[PDB]
Parts: sequence; structure tokens; C-alpha cells
Amino acid sequence: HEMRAAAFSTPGLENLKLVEAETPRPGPGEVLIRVKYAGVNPLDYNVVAGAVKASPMPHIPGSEFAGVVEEAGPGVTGVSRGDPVVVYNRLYCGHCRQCLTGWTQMCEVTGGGIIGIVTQGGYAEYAVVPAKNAVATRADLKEAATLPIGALTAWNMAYRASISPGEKVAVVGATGNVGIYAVQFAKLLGGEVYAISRRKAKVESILKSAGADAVLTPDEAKSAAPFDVVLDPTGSASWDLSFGVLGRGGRYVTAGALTGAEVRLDLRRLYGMQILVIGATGGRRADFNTVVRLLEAGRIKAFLHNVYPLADVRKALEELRSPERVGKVLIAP
Amino acid sequence: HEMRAAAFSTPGLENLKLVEAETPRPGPGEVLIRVKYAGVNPLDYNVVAGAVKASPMPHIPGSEFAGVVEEAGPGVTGVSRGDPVVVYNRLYCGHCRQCLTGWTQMCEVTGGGIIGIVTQGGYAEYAVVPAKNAVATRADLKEAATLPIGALTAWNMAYRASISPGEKVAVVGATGNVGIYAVQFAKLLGGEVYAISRRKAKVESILKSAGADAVLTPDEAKSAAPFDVVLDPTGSASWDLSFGVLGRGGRYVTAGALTGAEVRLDLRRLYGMQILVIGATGGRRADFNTVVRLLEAGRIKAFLHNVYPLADVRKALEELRSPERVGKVLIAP
Amino acid sequence: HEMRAAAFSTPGLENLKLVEAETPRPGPGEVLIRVKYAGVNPLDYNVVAGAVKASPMPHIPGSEFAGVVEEAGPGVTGVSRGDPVVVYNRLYCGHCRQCLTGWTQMCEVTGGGIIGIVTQGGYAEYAVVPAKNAVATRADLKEAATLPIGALTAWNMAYRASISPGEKVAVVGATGNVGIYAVQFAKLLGGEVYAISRRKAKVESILKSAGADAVLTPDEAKSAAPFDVVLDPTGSASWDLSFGVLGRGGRYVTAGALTGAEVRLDLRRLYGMQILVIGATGGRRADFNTVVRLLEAGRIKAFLHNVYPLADVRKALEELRSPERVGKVLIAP
Amino acid sequence: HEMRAAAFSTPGLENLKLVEAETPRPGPGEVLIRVKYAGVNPLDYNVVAGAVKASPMPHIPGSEFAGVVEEAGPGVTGVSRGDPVVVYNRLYCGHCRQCLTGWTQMCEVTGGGIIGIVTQGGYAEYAVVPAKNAVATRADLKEAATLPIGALTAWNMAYRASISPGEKVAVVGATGNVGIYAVQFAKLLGGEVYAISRRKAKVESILKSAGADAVLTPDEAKSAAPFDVVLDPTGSASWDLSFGVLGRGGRYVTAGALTGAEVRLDLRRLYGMQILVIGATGGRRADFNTVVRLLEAGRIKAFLHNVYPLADVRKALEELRSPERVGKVLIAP
Ligand SMILES: [Cl-]
Ligand SMILES: [Cl-]
Ligand SMILES: [Cl-]
Ligand SMILES: [Zn+2]
Ligand SMILES: [Zn+2]
Ligand SMILES: [Zn+2]
Ligand SMILES: [Zn+2]
Repeated sequence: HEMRAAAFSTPGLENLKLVEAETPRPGPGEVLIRVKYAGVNPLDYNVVAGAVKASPMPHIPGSEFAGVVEEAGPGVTGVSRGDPVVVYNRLYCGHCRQCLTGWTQMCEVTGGGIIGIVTQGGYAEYAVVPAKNAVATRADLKEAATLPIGALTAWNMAYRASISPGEKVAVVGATGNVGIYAVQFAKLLGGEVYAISRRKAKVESILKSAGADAVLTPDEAKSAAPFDVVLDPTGSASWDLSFGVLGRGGRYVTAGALTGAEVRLDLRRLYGMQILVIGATGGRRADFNTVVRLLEAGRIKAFLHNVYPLADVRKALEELRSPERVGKVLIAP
Repeated sequence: HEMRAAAFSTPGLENLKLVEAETPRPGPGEVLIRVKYAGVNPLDYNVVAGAVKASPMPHIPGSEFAGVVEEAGPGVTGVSRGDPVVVYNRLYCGHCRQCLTGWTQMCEVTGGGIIGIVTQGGYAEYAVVPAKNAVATRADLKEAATLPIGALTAWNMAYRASISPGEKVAVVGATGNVGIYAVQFAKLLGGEVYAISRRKAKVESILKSAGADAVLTPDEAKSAAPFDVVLDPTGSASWDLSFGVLGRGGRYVTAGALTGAEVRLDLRRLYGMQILVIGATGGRRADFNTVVRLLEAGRIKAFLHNVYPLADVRKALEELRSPERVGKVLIAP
Repeated sequence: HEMRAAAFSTPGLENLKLVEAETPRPGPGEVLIRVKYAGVNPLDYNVVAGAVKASPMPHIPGSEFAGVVEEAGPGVTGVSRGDPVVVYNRLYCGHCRQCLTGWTQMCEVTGGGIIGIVTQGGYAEYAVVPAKNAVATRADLKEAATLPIGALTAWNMAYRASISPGEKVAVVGATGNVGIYAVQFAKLLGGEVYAISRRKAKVESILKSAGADAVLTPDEAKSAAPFDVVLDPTGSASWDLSFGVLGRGGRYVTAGALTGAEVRLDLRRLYGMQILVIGATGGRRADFNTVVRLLEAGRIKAFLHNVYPLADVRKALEELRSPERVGKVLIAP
Repeated sequence: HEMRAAAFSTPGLENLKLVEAETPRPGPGEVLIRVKYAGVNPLDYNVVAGAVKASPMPHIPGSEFAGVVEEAGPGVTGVSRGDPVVVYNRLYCGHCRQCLTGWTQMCEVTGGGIIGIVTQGGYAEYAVVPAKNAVATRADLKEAATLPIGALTAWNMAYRASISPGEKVAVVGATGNVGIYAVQFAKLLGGEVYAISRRKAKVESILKSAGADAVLTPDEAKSAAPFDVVLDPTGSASWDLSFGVLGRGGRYVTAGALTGAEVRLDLRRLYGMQILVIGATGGRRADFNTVVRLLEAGRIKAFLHNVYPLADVRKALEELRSPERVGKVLIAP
């Protein structure tokens, strides 16, 4: 039993090719998912490019996916064949200090391991995941496939920012997969939301439909400072802008896609203004349930740009960088 | 100089009468306000009715008002004649533990004294208040006059409820002045908002327009339980309903208009479900600024019913008890 | 195929019932629409009440709706499955004197027939309409569903009033579906706009956000006369209070919802002041395109009160007459 | 009795000198105005330069002014000493075909004579004008002085263009005195307004505050064609670049300041697209009242660059041609 998959034997986008792979089988506590849609994210790009080591090798990437349960492993209850599911992408033990306080993405036993990085991922017709990671959903699976990275990372960022109604929130990288949900969550929490894009002219309507009160270029954002919160899911790419626009008590919530991100930090400005720089990665297992429910209720929206077949995975990854891309790129195995 | 005012020398609606009164004059730290609109609230009704002691006597009630600065007291700066203002209604010292942590409504020195209860109030052409209590505003003053009690009290309740996006929030008394802002603030903070009214057949749509996701009768609320949060500004009037629909970790935020309110509390159900019963009164001075800005920005809505002249203050207080429709009743001196 | 619909076999609101009905099939020149939102208007109420004879019987009402094309009939091009559309509600031939001069609502061949009155309408999951009546739009369909009656009728009234910048325009019934757009169009054309409402305090803020320069009661309008234009979408309801506020050269533009509208006209005042009484119904097909584009550009606004499910259509229609209501009621099949 | 005035005995700005002149006295039907502010316009520049013959000689120019009535001649009513007034600048008889149909700027008896061209004008402490040309105003006279030429010419252009809401209007010379009001009036009538300027980068924010939806260079406007209306107050200066941007039924409204303005017109393109080329000069006496009321109401705005004393009249005239001028130059005698 074979399946189609995109895999690399050595890092580099040039090495990501369509192959035939043995179809995996679920053991105890696991489910086999027929992948319907997989998200295309900076994280997946950087994994393929070798920013971090993947296992196993040769490696199928794809850390964000949704699909239909094909086979439940032994002992598995609560999910059966035919169930549409979307996959929480962190392996977690459920028994360590981090898991027991809800921070499952920080699990001490698995090391925070990400499905599709330390296991084979969703750029394939089938994938095996822990049954407790598969969340049943009534949402359209194209839309649900924007949740495990894009929406959940943005939720976790906004949660860790302590946004109060009235507060001015700048979202850097607001056109990106995480950023566009960060606009939505910051507005859902009561923020006055300023979405930052160099493409303001072209993307203004999309970002306002996501809840932005204003769409500013980076240079316009500097004139609109100060901000109470900056949500910046781009690593170090915009550090100078993000840090400088914060006011007293400002919170800079930082997330990234695992590229190197060393920056110059002025501690004196940080302590003089009582700024907090707040790291965020992934999201809590409980919050993933909340995000799925918000999507089902129409309270958040999935902004989609294009869907590619598996054979076009290289083209899909390169589309991340296209100036005409506004919204999510998906793979349909 | 003399002015027109509504005053009572002894309690009872029957004894509230339009009189001539000496126009007050502002001392150090004070401003004289030409009152443009004053709200008609249960608190004012209960003050006139004698359920709470007022001073001085004979007494001019009116704890919620907006107007134009007529005269600034000796030394007063930052507030000028002609400025339109809306009045924070708690006297606060700024130096005690409560004031210094931001809980100005809990001031240990003034005892939380409410303007128009321990001072002469706004049911008069002119009122004297502390200059630090007068907030300049560009909002229409009829809408501003809904903020000092209705909006601020609701803001404070929702703030004290720790509403997280996705949580199920029930608002009891949702058709009242506080309750209709509580609907708005629960939605502003990300709650899934269920407005509860015996009068759902008549008020469903107006409450949806305030932000409710659904409107339920009490019996429907019991069927839709559990709720994560109940916001109940009606004192003890719906205690059994509000307490019994809470689920695990539920927060019941309670506020009222100073009438007697003893209830039967089952501590075993409270601790078995880890419920919190949370008292709320007034609001923080800082939060009053935020509420004013939110109204000026159009992020919250003033639901108004009718404006009465001062000579019809008794008909205005009766309209509060038996309303032709939902919304704030105002007096215009 | 069967669909859910609200239908009546005999007039009366109590006879309007949820039924299963045969899903219609589009014939030549027609499209099948999956209705997303349908407006609730006085006209729909009067159809259900029997003030207006409807065909066929039993009858599915609903003359204002927007949705997504499901199927194109034989010979149809320019429109395909998936297209969001909003429906011009007048049947027109395109070849008569009226159609060829642009007055498609006055078509001599169809007799002006109104979709949902002489055809089955939009209070159902699906509806068939002429392909040339379906306008593709990128607007939110909830907002687009306010255009076929409310906005278009108001546009046609304002267009027929010859409003010049500076002219004083009174809008009666200004909070109704048509009236609230008539405020907007009178301001868009340069008029000085006085919205007339006896509920002044309740509705002043929404009417100012619609473009009113002032909100007056009917008695204040009498004191503020003369006006150059009255826009009256209320049939005969406001005539006796309003005709007398017009000055020399004044234009009284009348529209309505097909109930009886007999009034007494003082002809000597009419000719002595060179007043014009101008009938207005529906709107021109070309102007419907303009109105759609204005909504897409954010130059006009939909003011929404509540959306009901199809099962609650009776409550939706009764809400039309509610004292609590301000703004548009929609049905979502 | 003597006054200061700027007068020229021979054409050329270098010959416009401050002199001591006999203060005029008002005859029957005339008022003496103490000039407070006089506009500096291309027309005034071209009168001084000799492109337009003036009388009497030596000549006091200045065709656009506002001031205070100092003295009423015999038979003046409805205009009294002390009244702030702004002056309609066309002499008109009130009894010819043109005056009796409203086109007072086309008066057959006076020949369209312009105050300050065929009479001594407002670049002096005092000027005599017909009482019926003086309009009392409560607006600031510095802003009123922008109306007799700049605003009224723009009004008459936009009126003659039959602008309908939604129509695309290009304004050439949008930074000029007429053009900046043409932007406002085109927007006031509901047009989608594109302001054309080679100095786009520096004037963008000002033209947007005047109502422009976009600010384009001439070459950018070619790419945005077709337009329904071009408003061109610059004579022949922009014709070759602008006539071709018009679409079907387009209207090209032309005004100017009396210099040579011969152009090449392709009649075949004109009749093939049913284009109209529409001459506009001055404005109607009735429309001047409307424009004054619109300024008093804040519906139009005076955009001012600088005010100069009468001694600096030569600097003020040359500032018309400065690349750094954005807005009106005034003289204050
Ligand atoms: Cl991205
Ligand atoms: Cl209506
Ligand atoms: Cl100019
Ligand atoms: Zn763990
Ligand atoms: Zn204190
Ligand atoms: Zn026809
Ligand atoms: Zn004449």
C-alpha cells in the first residue's frame, strides 16, 4: 500500500519532490488521516530549507493539516472512520508540569515536538497522528486547515498580550497567515487594531474585513505610535519597527518560523518604559478547541488565496513570497 | 443667583417638586456645570424614595449627568468655561490604598461617596463637582449622560468577570440601562452573549442589535446552561436564576442600586463548582476615560428612550418603572 | 428536490407557515439562486396580510433578497454557479417605451410586476429570477439585501426630487428601510437634510450617522418650514403633517407599500406655491447598478436591526411594527 | 478724504504702486465698503499685466473682496452700515433676458462687466459697489473673500456639468483657487473625485481634505480614464492632456482668466462619443447666495496659503506662480 507524498532527502527547496511512500499504519492511541488540505506556511518552507533538522529522513513536511479519519488504531475512542478532523500539531505527554498547567506546546517529555518536523507530516495522502491531537470539526476542511498554525499561533500571541478594550494594537506581518488571524483576535478582544503592510494600497479591503481599524505602512505606523501592544509573528524581520513604536507598559509579542533571529535589544529603553518582550510559540491544546469552535460559529474567518495539488508543492511554497498573494495557500493531496 | 431644581425635603416620589434653589458656587478644585442632560436611574429613584440616605436635605438628586462648564473654581486649570463634560460620579481622594491602585470607587477617605447622594446632584440647572471628576467630551451630551452609571457600571462588571473569547456570558436585566451596556461590553471582550429577558418576544431584536448572540427567556436560559459568566446588575431580583445557570468555574458578577438585598447562598454548590460571586460597584476613574473614548469612537451605543423637562421629573421616574419601550430616560434642565 | 419555505394559502400573518416546497427550476433566461438574506419590508407584510393580491397561490413572499447563483437556465451566459448576486425586483421587457427610456419599473408589458408578488419570492432556500435581474456584487450579501427595496426606492425618490446643494430636504419616516437610505441619498446629492422623527432622542445618533444635519420632530419641522423637498416613503401616513412644510417650488416625493393612500390635497395651495407632488416607485434598472456600486465603495451604509432564521419569519414581520425597532430586519433561510 | 490703494497707470506688476487715492463716495443704490480682505487670483494678475483692458485708468484692480459696509448711498435697504459683506463681482441690470433667467453674469446691458476691471476694485482701503451685489455674511471675512471668484466659479462649473452620484470627475488645476473648490463641489454633488496635480506628492493631503478620492498626475489620469466629467478652470493649459480622458457622454467644463485659449478640437471624437464642451464664467447671482450659506454652514472650506498687507501686493501677486503655494493668497488692506 503506497501513497503520493512530497519528500526531501536533503534540505533545500530544490530537493522537495513528489515521491511514492509507504502508507503509514496507526498504532495504539493513533489515527490514520486521509489528508484533504494542508497549509503552506513559513515554518514548512524553513523546514524544507533546513533551518532545523527534521526526522525521519527522507522527510515528508507539512505541520498544518485537516482530513478525514481513515482508520482508528487500537483502543481509540471518540473518533471513528469517516470523521472530519483537524490536527493539533504539538506532541504532548499530558503528565508533565507544562502539560498539567495547560502549556502543552512546552511539553518537557516530547520537547515540544512538532508534527511534520519530528514526524512525517501532511504533504501526503495519509498521515498518522495521536488520536488526542485530532479534533472533530463540522467546519469546511479547507478553512479548518488554516487553524493549527495560523489561527492557533495568533490566538496564543493575543492571549499572551493581555489586550484590554481600547488599547492600540499594531499587527506586523498582518497579511501573513498568522498575522491575518492576529488582526481578528486583537479585534475580538476589544483592541483598536492597526494592521501594518507595505502593500497597504492593495490589501486594505482584506485587512479591514479581518477587523483592522486602519491599515498603515511601516513608516505610517511610526507616526501613529505609541502602541500598547505589538503582535509580530515574523521573527526578527521587523524588530526595529516593532520595538520602537511601543509606549509605556507596551507588550511586544514575538513569534517566528525557526529561522535565526538575533536582534539588538536596548534594555534601558525596555526598563525605562516597562516594556515586556513576550515569546509565543504554537498554542495550548485547550485553546485549539476554542479556535475550532470560533471558526464553526463564524466568529473568525479563513482568508484563502489559492489551492495547489501535491505535485505543485514547490510552486506553492514559492507563492508565499509573491507580492500578489493575499491569503492562505493550501495543498490538496 | 437662583436656579430651578427638583428637590425633596422628605422622601417619597410624591414630595419631589420643582423649586427655586440657590445656585451653588465652585470653590478650590471644583467646577460649576450648567447641566444639559441627567440620567434617570434606579439609584436616583431609590434615593428619592428614601431607600438610601441623602445629604444635604432638602436634597437635589441626580447622580448621572453631563453639561457645560459655566465657572471654574479658584485655581482650577485644565478645564475651561464652555467645555462640554460628563461627570464621574464617585468622590475620591487620590491618596489612599484604593485610589492609588486605581479603585477610586472604593476610596477609603470619602467612603465611596456618590455625587447626587452625599452632594446635591444634577436634577437642576447647575451643579458643582470636583474638577478632576469632569471629563471633557466631544460626544453628544445626551449620549454622554448614559455613561457615568449605565456604561461605567457595566464596564466594571465585565472587567471583573475575566471574560475570555468563546466563553458563554449571560446578561440578566439586559433591557436595563446597565444591562444593555453589559451586553455590549461582554461582546466587545469576545464573549458569546446571551441576553435574558422575560420580555424576549418584544425585546429580542433590540438586544441583538446591542450585540447579543441570542436572547432567551429565563426558562430557556436554564435549558442552555451552563454559562461561564453571569452579569447581573439587578441586585437580588434574579439571584436564583443567575446563580443556578453557572457552570464549573463560573463567575457571577453582581451589582445593584442600593436597596435591600439578602440572598440564600449555597456554599456547597459554590465550592463544588469553584464558582466566584464577584461584587461590582461604579467603575474606576481610569476606566471612565476609556468608556468616554469608546463612545466618542462609536464602539459602544447609547440606547435612549425619551427626554423630559425638569418639571416632568415625576413622569420621568414613573417611565423608569413602567417603560413604553427599552432605553434611557433623561431629564433636560 | 424539496426546500424549506414560508408560504401562505390564504392571507393573514397567522396563515404564513413553514412548509416543504418543490425547489424551482430555472427556465430560459432565468437563474436559480440560493437565498442568503431576504429583507423584511412593509411591502412583504402587506402581501402576507392580503392588502396586495399575490400569485401564484399558495404563495412564497419576499421581494428583496440576495444570494448565490445555484443554476443557470438554458441560454444564460454572463452568470454562473457560485456568483454572489443581489436581485432587481421588477420584471421588465426591455423593448417598450418605458424600458427603452430607462424606466424599467414602469414596463408596459409586465405591468411593473414585482418579484415575490407575481412570482414566488425569497422567503425560501431557493428562488428563480430573470438572469438580467441578478446583479453580481462583491458586497456582503447581508448589506446587499438592503438594496432592492430600501436603497433603490430611496435613490429613485431623491433622483426625482431634483435636489440641489443647499436645498432644505425633509425626510419623513426617516428610520424606515427606505427613509434611512433617503437621508443618505439626499445628503449625497448635496441637500441640507432634516430627518423627521417623533422618536428624536432614540434615533438621533443613527440618523446623524446616515447623513442628517438635524433631527426634528414633526412639530419642530413645522416651525422650521419652509422646506424645498419632502421625501415621504410612508404612503399617506405623514401627508397631513408634512405637506404644509413645503415652500415655493417645493417637491413632495411620495412612495409607499401598496396600501390605501387617499389624502386631501389643497389644490389652491399647490398651484399658488408651484408645489409638485411626485410619485416614485421602485427604481430604474440602471440606477440599481449604481446603488450596488455605491454600497461596494462604502459610500452608503446598511443599518441593520436583527437577522432572524426563516422559522421565525412571523416574528420578523411583527418586528416591523414594533416600537423598539430601528433599522433593517432580515431573514436568513 | 484719502485712502491707500494699489494702482497702475500702465500695465505690469512693476507698475502697480501704492498711491494715495480719493476715497470714493456711494451714489444711489451703492454702498461704500471698508475692504478687509481681497483675493489674489489669475484674473487680477492678468488685469495688472494688461492682458485684459481695465477702466478707469489709472486703475485699482481687485475683483474678489469682502469687508464692512462703511456708508450706504440713497435708496439702500437690507444692507446697513456695520454689516460684514462679501461682494458678487458681476454688474447686472436685472431687466434683460439673461438677468431675468438667472444668468446675471451674462447681462446684455452691462456686458458682463466685472467689478475691479470696469470699476475700481478692492486692492484699496475702500471700494464702492452696487448694494445689490453685497451679501451679508456671518462667516469670517478672510474665508468669505475666497468666494466671489474661487468658490462661485467652481460652483457654476460643477452646476453646468450635471454631475450625478457615482460619476467619475477629474479636476484639472485642482490646487488653484477655483480648482480646490471644484474638488469640494464635485464631491458635494456625489462625484468620485480625482484631483490632477503635477505636485501630487506635496498636495495630496490637502486635496484629500478638500474631498478628492485620489490625487493623480496628468499621466496617471490618462491611465484612469475614462471620466464622465472634467472640470478645467485653467483655460487652454491642460486641454491636450485632458480632453482625451473623457468617455461616452463626457462633459468638459472650461473656465479661464481671459488669456488666449485657442485649442485643436477633434469634432469627430466629440460627436462620436456625444461629448459636450461647456463654457463657464463667473456664476449666477442666486448661486452666490447659496455658496455663502454653504461656507457659513461649514460645508465648504477656504484653504489659505498666506495673507499679505496692501504694501506687499506685488509679492502677493507673484506668489500665484510660486511652486510652494498651496492655497489662497489674500491681501488685507
Ligand atoms: Cl505567511
Ligand atoms: Cl420600514
Ligand atoms: Cl489660482
Ligand atoms: Zn508534557
Ligand atoms: Zn481615596
Ligand atoms: Zn418594458
Ligand atoms: Zn441684465
